[PDB]
Amino acid sequence: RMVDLPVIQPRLCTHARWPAPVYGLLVDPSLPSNPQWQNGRVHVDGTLLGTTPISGSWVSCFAAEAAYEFQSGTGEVATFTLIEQDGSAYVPGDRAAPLGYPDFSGQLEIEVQTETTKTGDKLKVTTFEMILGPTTNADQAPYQGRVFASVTAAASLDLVDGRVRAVPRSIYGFQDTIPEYNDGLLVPLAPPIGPFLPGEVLLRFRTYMRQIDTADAAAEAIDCALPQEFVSWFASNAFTVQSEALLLRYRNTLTGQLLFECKLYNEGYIALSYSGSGPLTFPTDGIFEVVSWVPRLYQLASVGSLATGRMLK
Amino acid sequence: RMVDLPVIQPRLCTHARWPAPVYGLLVDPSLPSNPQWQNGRVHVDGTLLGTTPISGSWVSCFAAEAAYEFQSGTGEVATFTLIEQDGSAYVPGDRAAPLGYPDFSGQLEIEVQTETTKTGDKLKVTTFEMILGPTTNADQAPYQGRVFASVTAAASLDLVDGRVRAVPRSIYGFQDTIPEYNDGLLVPLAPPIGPFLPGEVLLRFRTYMRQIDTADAAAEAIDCALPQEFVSWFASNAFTVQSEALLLRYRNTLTGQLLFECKLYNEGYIALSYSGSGPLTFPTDGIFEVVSWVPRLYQLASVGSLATGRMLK
Repeated sequence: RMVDLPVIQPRLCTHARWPAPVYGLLVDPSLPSNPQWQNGRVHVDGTLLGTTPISGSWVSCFAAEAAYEFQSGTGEVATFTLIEQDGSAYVPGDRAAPLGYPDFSGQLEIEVQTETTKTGDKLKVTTFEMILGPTTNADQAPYQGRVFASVTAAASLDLVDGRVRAVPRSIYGFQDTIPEYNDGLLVPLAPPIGPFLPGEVLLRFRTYMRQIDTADAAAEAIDCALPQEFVSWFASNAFTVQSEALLLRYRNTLTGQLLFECKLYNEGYIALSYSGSGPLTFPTDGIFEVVSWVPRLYQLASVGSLATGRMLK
Repeated sequence: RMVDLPVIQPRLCTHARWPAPVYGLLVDPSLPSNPQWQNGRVHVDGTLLGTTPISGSWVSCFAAEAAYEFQSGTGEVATFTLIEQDGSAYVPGDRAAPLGYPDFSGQLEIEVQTETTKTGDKLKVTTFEMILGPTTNADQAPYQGRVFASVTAAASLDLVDGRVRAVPRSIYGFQDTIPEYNDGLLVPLAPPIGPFLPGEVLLRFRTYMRQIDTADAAAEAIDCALPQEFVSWFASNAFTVQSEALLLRYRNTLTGQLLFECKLYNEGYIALSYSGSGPLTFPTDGIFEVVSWVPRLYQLASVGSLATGRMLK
């Protein structure tokens, strides 16, 4: 009955927007304050939102029926008629795209393999580049169930159409804004994350995406509101909620050190009160403990940076 | 207080021994009856065993300090001084290897990348082949914190040593038997899964590994006792256990169809009573519901194959 959280340290968790471990925990007041993330969204009562999948293996991946053609001057273009990643049919509904579909922009490198159905399936694999944002003359509609990718080739390849799974390999020109899911038209979206009280900022669970530069790769940060184990926890528990938010403490249980207090709003995002202007990061080896229900206007103890140096100027 | 299970369908779950979705649910009496799996092992009270990680992203992956040398006639050989995947130090302890380390044999293709610490890390990536089983003149000790892999090259590469993460790409000559973790010596192991009553067989959650043939890839089956969300569920809940096993029903909640009853033993493995001799598979869209505590000798309702054809002969 009283909501509790799993006693799982952030560095031991699965990321909810890019399929990798959580590596970081931080607030940053210079990032967008009210992100519109479609994955990693659940309410404390267990209501899933946007495209949020249960399984972390589904994050930022897709499945499709793939039909391949050569297109003079581009190389091979695949048309992907999306299905849900469990193989069931995708029908445009009350969310923006198939479960776990990428909810950010840029150019995604995907690895596309024949679906695995039973032992001895012959498997093919092709890397493609797919543009996620609104581009630009057409034509990308994940909400309607259809997307396109290509790989550069001087000539054509052997490629026989079929059911495939696509996993993300790297990102190029990443922008953390939602893609054009519906080709101009309104589409069903989880709402921006918020509101926060004055001085309150979003707690971020962070991991890194391999970001390429043709060559040049480098890590690029991506954040999410809850790691995937907390997503799955709240979806499975379907707790009864009693007031606007939960007061939580983040604590190192080996030392007993209380690191900070934070507010988990019922709508599935955590706030801290911090007035600094730069990124502040926290150790990833504590756990969150539920303290009590609190009103929306409950005022948290502030945190600040542990570096105290200042210049007279 | 009374143990419950998350109402999550098998086809929506994360696999606990190979990092991919669960695709299949089945029993098979012709497979080894008492597998020694080191990952996907937890007791209903929440006791984790073997190398079982919390996060599904950790499954069958590793992290290391990598020191690279060319070795005339082989190509580049990396020596990997294992760390835990959260970056903390690996110390030989009361389990067979770092958390999530592969617990099967054959030749594993791994993709090895510079660790991602912050935005702008320069990233390198190399594919290697690593032999998992006891080979053969030396020398592989994941328990002691040291393993080796290589990639074939005519000449040498640019490779500067550092902290890396390795993910599994494909498997060659897969054998579902544990590797030599300690170079001949006894090593800490979760025990074989069992015992079962006469006529009782292990319920398997299945997914597929890309299995290569130099070329020729094909799907190869790998099974685990519980999917990873059930692992994480029991580790987080730490329920109080009351008797030897739990009676469960597997049910389609959309239709109400009861598909079968099964026994979840307290030691974290599920049994069904089936006397057939071939693989029997089940639909993956039901859920498990706890029914009551039962003794070890509780006799389950049998299942059988839905194909009834037989020849006089």
